Amino acid sequence: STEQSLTCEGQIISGTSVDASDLVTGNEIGEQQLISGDAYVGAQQTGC
Amino acid sequence: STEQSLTCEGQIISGTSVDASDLVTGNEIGEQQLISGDAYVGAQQTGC
Amino acid sequence: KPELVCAPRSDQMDRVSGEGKERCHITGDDWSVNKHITGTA
Amino acid sequence: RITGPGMLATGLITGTPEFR
Amino acid sequence: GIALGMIETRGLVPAIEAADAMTKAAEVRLVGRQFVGGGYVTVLVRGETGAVNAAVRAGADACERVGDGLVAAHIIARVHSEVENILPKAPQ
Amino acid sequence: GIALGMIETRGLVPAIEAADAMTKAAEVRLVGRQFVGGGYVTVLVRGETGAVNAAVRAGADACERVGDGLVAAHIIARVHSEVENILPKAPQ
Amino acid sequence: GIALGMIETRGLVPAIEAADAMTKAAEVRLVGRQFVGGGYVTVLVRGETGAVNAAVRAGADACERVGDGLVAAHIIARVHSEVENILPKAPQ
Amino acid sequence: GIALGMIETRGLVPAIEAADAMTKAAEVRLVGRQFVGGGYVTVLVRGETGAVNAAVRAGADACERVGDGLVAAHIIARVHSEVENILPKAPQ
Amino acid sequence: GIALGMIETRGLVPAIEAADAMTKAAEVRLVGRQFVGGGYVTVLVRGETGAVNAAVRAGADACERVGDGLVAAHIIARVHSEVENILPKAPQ
Amino acid sequence: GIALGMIETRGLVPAIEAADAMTKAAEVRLVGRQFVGGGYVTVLVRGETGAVNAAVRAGADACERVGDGLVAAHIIARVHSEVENILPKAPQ
Amino acid sequence: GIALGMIETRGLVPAIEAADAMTKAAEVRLVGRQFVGGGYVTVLVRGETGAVNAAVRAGADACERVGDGLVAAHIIARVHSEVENILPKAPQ
Amino acid sequence: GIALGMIETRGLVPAIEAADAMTKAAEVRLVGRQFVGGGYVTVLVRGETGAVNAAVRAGADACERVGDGLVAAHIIARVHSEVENILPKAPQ
Amino acid sequence: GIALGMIETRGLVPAIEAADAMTKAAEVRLVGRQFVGGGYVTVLVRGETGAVNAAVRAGADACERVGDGLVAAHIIARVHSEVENILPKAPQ
Amino acid sequence: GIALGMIETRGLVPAIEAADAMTKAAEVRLVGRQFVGGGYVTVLVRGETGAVNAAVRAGADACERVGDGLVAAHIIARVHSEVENILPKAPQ
Amino acid sequence: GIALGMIETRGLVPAIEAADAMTKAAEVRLVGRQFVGGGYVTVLVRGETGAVNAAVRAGADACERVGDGLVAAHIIARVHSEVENILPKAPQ
Amino acid sequence: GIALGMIETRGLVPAIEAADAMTKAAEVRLVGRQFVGGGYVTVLVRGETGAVNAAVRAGADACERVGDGLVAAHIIARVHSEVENILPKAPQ
Amino acid sequence: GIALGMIETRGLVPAIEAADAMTKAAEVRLVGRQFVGGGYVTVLVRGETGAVNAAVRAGADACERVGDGLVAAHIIARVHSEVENILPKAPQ
Amino acid sequence: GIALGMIETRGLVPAIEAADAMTKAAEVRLVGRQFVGGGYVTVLVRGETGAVNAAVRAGADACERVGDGLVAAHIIARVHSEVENILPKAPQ
Amino acid sequence: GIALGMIETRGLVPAIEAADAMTKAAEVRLVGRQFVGGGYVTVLVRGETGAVNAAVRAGADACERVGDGLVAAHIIARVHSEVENILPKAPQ
Amino acid sequence: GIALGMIETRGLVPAIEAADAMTKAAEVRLVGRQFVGGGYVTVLVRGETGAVNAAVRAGADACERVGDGLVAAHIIARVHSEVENILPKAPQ
Amino acid sequence: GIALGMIETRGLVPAIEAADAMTKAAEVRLVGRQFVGGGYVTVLVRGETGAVNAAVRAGADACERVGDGLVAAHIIARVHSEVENILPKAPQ
Amino acid sequence: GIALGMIETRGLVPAIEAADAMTKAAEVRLVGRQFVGGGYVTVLVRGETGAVNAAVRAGADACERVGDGLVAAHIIARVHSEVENILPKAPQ
Repeated sequence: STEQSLTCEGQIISGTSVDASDLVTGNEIGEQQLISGDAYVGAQQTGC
Repeated sequence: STEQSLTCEGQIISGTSVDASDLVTGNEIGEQQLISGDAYVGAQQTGC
Repeated sequence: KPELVCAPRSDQMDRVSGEGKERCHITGDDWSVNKHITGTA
Repeated sequence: RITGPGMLATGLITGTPEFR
Repeated sequence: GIALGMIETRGLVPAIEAADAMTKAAEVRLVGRQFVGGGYVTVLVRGETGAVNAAVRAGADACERVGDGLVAAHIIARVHSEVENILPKAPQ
Repeated sequence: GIALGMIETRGLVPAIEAADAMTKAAEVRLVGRQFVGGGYVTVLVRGETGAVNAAVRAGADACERVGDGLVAAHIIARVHSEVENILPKAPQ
Repeated sequence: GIALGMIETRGLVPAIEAADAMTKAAEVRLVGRQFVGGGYVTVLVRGETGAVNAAVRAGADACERVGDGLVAAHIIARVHSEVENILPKAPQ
Repeated sequence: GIALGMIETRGLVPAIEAADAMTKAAEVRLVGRQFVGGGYVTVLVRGETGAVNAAVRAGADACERVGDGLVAAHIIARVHSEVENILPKAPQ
Repeated sequence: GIALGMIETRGLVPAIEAADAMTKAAEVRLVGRQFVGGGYVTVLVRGETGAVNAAVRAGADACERVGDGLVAAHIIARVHSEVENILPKAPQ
Repeated sequence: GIALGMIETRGLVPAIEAADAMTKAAEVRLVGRQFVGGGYVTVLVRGETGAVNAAVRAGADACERVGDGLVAAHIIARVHSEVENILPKAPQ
Repeated sequence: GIALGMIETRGLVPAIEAADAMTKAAEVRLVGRQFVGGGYVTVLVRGETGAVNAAVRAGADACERVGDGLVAAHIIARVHSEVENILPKAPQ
Repeated sequence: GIALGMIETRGLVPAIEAADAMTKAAEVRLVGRQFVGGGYVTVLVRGETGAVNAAVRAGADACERVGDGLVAAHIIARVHSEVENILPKAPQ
Repeated sequence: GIALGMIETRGLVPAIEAADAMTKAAEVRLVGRQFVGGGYVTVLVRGETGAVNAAVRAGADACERVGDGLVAAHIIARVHSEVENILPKAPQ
Repeated sequence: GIALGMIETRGLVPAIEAADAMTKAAEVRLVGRQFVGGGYVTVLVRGETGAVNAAVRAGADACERVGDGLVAAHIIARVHSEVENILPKAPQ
Repeated sequence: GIALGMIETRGLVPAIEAADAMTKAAEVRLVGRQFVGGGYVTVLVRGETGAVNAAVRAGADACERVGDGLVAAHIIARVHSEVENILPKAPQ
Repeated sequence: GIALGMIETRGLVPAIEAADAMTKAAEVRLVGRQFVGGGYVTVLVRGETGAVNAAVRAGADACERVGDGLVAAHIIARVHSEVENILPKAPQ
Repeated sequence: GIALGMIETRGLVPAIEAADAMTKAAEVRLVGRQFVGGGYVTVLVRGETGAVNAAVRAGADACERVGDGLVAAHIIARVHSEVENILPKAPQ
Repeated sequence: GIALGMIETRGLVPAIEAADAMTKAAEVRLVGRQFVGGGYVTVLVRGETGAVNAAVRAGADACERVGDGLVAAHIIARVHSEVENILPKAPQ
Repeated sequence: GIALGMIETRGLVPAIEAADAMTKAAEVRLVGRQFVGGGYVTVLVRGETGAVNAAVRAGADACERVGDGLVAAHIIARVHSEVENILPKAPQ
Repeated sequence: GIALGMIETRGLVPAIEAADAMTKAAEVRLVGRQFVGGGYVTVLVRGETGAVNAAVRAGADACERVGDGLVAAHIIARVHSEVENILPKAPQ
Repeated sequence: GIALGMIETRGLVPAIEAADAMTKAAEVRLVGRQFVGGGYVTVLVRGETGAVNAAVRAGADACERVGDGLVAAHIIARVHSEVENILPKAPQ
Repeated sequence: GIALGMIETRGLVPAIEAADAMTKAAEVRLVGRQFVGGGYVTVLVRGETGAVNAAVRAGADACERVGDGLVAAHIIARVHSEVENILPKAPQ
């Protein structure tokens, strides 16, 4: 399943995802942090 | 619904699936018939 | 041992009827197979 | 433990004063 | 193609219906209509494994309830070279 | 390969996604995208029967949740000679 | 390889199925197919006695479930010269 | 880069705003604007996957509240060679 | 063809049986057998999508009983260009 | 022919019947008959493994219902070099 | 591109599937398949950070179901110059 | 790359820790360390948009609990041309 | 001498016992002793179908109880020409 | 060696099978086959005591259920010089 | 320095991550990577004892959750001359 | 020495106490004392990893309660070469 | 002598202890030590049948309580010539 | 010397630690490191009996809790002349 | 033969009975009778390993209830060449 | 290095054991031993802080249970210049 | 060497067993075997002091449960010149 | 030799008695007698590992009952080169 990479405003981005994965490791550091500026991750990992 | 494309003997045949899909149409004529001989579709639809 | 080397003539008709009949228990290095062996018919 | 020809026939042989 | 799909029926009418459906269904080449005897009629089509499968499934659908009906529906993806001698090369 | 696979969508974005999933899925040529009007976009793929089945099935699964959605995913294993006149030949 | 192995079936579809499985199963050269009449079809394969036995067993299993079914399965390791006149000499 | 990011909208005002946001936000090149018909306009941008994702996240937010709305936001980090035929190479 | 069919097994006897069942069942060209290590062995075949599907299905079925059985049965209808550098071209 | 096939009977009439059935059934050579004593008569045939198995099976069936009966049927595919010293080279 | 993305699996079939999904998912370069031993096979791709992150994520999802399964999926945005000596440059 | 990743910290110790993690964790190039005044220290790192995202996330977590800690972490996927005048460009 | 018989065992001691029993039973040439890895050892032999069936029975019975045990006993009366490219012809 | 090993059986078929197992098993030499009369047939082998123990055990286990059966299996490590007068020196 | 820092893991993905963290963490010189077989992968670094302690801690806690995991993390402050022959001086 | 050890204090008096404690505890060279602004004074020492660890621990304890006290004590075994551009080389 | 004794163990230390114990126990010349893989090591000796029985008993006892221990101990009183090709001649 | 001491461990790290302890404790020569397979690593030392006794005891203590663990520590005061062939002479 | 079998008894009468039973039982040569002193008498024989086992058991059993009884019955299949210096070679 | 590691023991036997353990364990140099008086022996080593930590711990462990035992084990990472007048310069 | 290892037992069987275990166990030479009288039998060896210790311990363990058992085990690392007059120079 | 043996005693009389016992017991060289102070007197011997092990054992046993007694008996099989700077070479 996927939440389809919602942006903070609520729009659904589909297709390729750079978002957090439970199977994936190495890029986990700083996943939960809310980094300001241009959005590059979903509102699921950050919670924005 | 991927499920798996199982065979009559119970082996999962992963990867590309030529089995009938709910979304797909036009390849659904006699999809559930028992065609003896070489196995081309999963036992998920035809049975054995 | 079963009383007769070969099985009763009426017990059944063999899978392969002539010179491939399994009714007679031919001991030794015959071409039969067992449970262990796969790849057979 | 140790398989081989010495394990094949059991109780069918006679005349063997094998040690132990 | 090489894959062989044969539909065996009772009587000619189901066989003609099955043959009509099979050639319409996919890219298969009707290769023969053989009178086995005793009411058996067999129609053999040749093509790719995917095409033949679509034909034999479609062809068994049409003739299942036509006349006496359908006896066997078979598909062989790759027939041994020896068997190809006992198969018709084109409908006479 | 003459088998025809088709994916229709409401909007170009799913159509491009479906065409990508199809062509990636199997060895099927992309033979055009027709703007039908009213928001519909249809992407046509031609290939071998087995390849088309895998491609169209893959394409439907990919663009189902993309944009406004998937309308139709259809397969025609063999088309009548007359119908080939109304089918695009190369991408546009 | 002079041994003779024969499989009889009801309908041509099992007969063609049996020949595919018999030739592929072991090293037997298909030698003919004969429409007995009344729905009986017989396929004869020659070869080494051991290989011919393996082929017939494989063919019987594969063709049993297909169509009307299997009627007979036979091997003759050394066919008498008088009978060689009635056997097919090669597939036509 | 070759990653493809598409944004679909109902009208040209949200499409032009999305195109402006996408090019300003990240490093992408606007490659085409398409009138799908039915009122759907698709703006396509190309670039590296990192830039394209940032661009389409900027484009989706900008055009959500402008005009009729956003229909689809899609990223294809790598498009098949065939799909590149149906995509505009540069805006005209 | 461009489709790839792989069967993974525990040991070598299932792999050889699976390879035999594939090449016999459909028109698939064996490209190699790889000793992965730890008891795994994989046999890769190439052909059209329809042929490979029939081949992989036949191979997986034939090798389930033999020995430690199979580990994976997988069809990749189209392989990307990069992956071709890690697949054997001819068996050794 | 290096394989050995032996049929043992109670009396001489079953032995000669077994020797006739064994020799006419497959390509084997009747290398000897031995009066074991106590009313047991062994008939031995040397041939190939496939031929011998067919012969002995033909022999067992033939002599099963002739005279007192069949005692033993045995095949030795490989006979050690020493064992041949206790086997007749040629029939008496 | 310098980011490194690795996927480890129990067997070669999951590894090849992961390599296919990874190379198709984003613009990443396959640089090596390693037989670690004990049935573990690792595939390394090299590309841009955004590309590798997308590639590895897709690869992990695809190969999880295939075969014994997925062991490790890892992304390293920049490897120290010392590590690169133990990293393959191109597939074997 | 033209994307900019900024981390602002209360003190210099967290700033050095952030700059260390940022530069080690991706391709990003450290460009400046500006004492804003009042205890604020800004560490600016320029690279691609994908690389900068990985670095800023690593840096932000690195200095979250070092000293007073992270004030703000910011990413600009594309910096406008004019802003580059007020941005540090020298290595220091 | 075409029929192939393979015995797979856990360890080399049960494999050598199987090879000895397989070879003693009938006229089969020992073609390969393959170390699969992970503890699997496979001994392949080749000969006439009748001899191979006798040989494999002796091997499966002889090595069943020796050491860790027997894994697989498999016979193929005729292998496809493709498979022979992956079968050892001389043991090393 | 001089250790004597004897196996007595009811009939000759058990005797030949026993002799084959004995000579195949260990380094013994077949020195005689005695027709005791009344359907008792004895096979005598001479060799070293270790070899004869293995040879006799193989012979008893091999012919235990072949034909009428086994009567006796004995091993004499050293026969008195007197007994040599009644033991055959070579078989005929 | 002369001290040695070792990290052993189950797989190659954890080993590379440990090697990456080790080299980045402190002033250590990655010397060797070993495929111990059975999944064990060893990465050895050299440097000052204080540096090695820092690196191994960074590598141990960085590679613990990736892949199967960390098996052994160990330091040797001084290494005997005899052991230097069994350690890999060259980077690979 | 390459390791970096930093202590941040609120006020200069604790910083000089920290510098005194750090430089007396181990062989660490004081590289700089920076007035960040807002009443933060950072003292940086460069030495070997062991010396830096010992010195920083002593520095934090010594100035823990002196004046306003401590803000941060941080040890970096190796700083990326790019970070060294933003570090003092000699004290001022 | 031509009798063959084999001891299979988990690890190499039990194998070396076994080989040492067997050679010292009786007249058995060590002929090979084969690494089967997966932890299995096998030591093979040749000698008279009586000697091999004593040597194998000693070797089995010696390696029973060493490390992971013993797996298989087997004696073959006579080995066929064909199996000599898969037996080490002298240890390497 | 002549005395032989072996320590077998699971993985390489325990073995390297054992080797360091053995070569530091007494005057022994590290004659070989042998990757047995499946994770087993063996280190063999040679020297005088007293020296080897101390070396192996020290090695067993050192690597007991290091990594996966110790498998076996074995001393042989004098190996047979035959065993000297299988033992290593100097390390790779 | 090298194999040595020694039986120790109290008094001479059991030794003569033990010597008699040993020699009669198997092909062992009597090499020495030794009066150790204090009533001990040791009888040594040399032969094959199998012969010595048969003899020593025969001797041990025979002399148990003769005279004072049996002290020991020891078998050494092979004695180190050094021990052969202190062993008698012919009884006196 | 300049860090000083000291071990004080009762008697010389513990001290020499500590010196051997300390020098063997880490990269430190023995600078001298002093008989304090009243059965006190102090052994001093100078080196880098990391090595001295490892050295002293090894020395304290080694000599704890030797002779009367260990009194003290101290590490001064940096000794004031004045203390160097009382410390030994080189061992005597 | 010069060290003397003496093992004393009651009877000759235990002594011969002890001489065989001693010489096989370690690198020692059997100088003699003296009949003390009253039953006691002493076996003396010579070798390095460490080798002799290993041999005697193995010798004691071997012969303590053979016959009337072990009486005395001894080692003399240096034997005075006078005692050498009363020692057996070489075995008889 | 290189191995060092050490005995510590309360007083000089046990020290001299120990020294005599060591040198008389085995071929060792007495290299020093040290007055530690407080009563302790240390006698050091150097030789082979086996010789020193015997020498120290004899020294401890003889010295135990003489005077105040024995404090320590210690061997060091290899003495690190740095530790030889604090070891007497010739006795005083």
